[PDB]
Amino acid sequence: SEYDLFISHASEDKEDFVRPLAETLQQLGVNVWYDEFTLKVGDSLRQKIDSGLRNSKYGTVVLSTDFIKKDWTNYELDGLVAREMNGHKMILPIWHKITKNDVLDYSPNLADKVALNTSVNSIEEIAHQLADVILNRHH
Amino acid sequence: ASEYDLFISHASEDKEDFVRPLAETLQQLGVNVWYDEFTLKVGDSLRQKIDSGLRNSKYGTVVLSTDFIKKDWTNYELDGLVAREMNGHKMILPIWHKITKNDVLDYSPNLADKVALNTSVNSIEEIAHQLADVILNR
Repeated sequence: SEYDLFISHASEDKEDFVRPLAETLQQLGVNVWYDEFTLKVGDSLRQKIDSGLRNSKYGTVVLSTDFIKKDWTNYELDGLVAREMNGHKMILPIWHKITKNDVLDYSPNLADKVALNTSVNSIEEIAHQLADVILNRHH
Repeated sequence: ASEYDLFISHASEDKEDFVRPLAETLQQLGVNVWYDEFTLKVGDSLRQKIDSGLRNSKYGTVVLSTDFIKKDWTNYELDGLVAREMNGHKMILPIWHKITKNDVLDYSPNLADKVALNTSVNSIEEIAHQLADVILNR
């Protein structure tokens, strides 16, 4: 209903990364659900994102190589990661297990976006960042 | 003190995806590079592979992916292997490929604040220029 955040991801990053992150976010009083937003190989990413944005104040995608390869049909994936509906907005994409070269091939525009990187940032740091935004902290 | 300029240790999953194009680029920049025999399969000995590569290669490097660290279950002290020195050869510039900060923190915490390359922030050509600068004293 009044969910704070949803996490779009690929099936491969669900238990490896998304679940601990969702639990860590729950520890900071952040309502987050992800089970229904796993991206299957034949699923439509746009449909999933708009559905989640209807019921969630904020959104984010876990960008891994699997993610961009799964939905082969997506040309303009760069626009999706900042999609906004009602007073809900998609924020802070998470570059998870992806290469700069891969991003350059599929969506070059994605390179110049505000994002988080799990190679340089831990789950706790990433959760604190998302919690800073969602909880209107230092503002 | 060897014939080959560089060898690349990697996991089986990054061989054709990453190590192959990177080695191809390195050869385009005049660096004798071989990686084909240094794939780390499950149950393999990382130390044995690294020492073997250092026998015939001036320099070495490891492609750190989550897969790579998962391979060697017997590897407790992985921090030392990525700077191992044998004869007059040294292991240089680890390449963080498809890894998490948490994953690295779990297996070898000392590596987290060590000089490395990141395939998420740097392209293959970008990474090869750094590698070739060091190996060829440019």
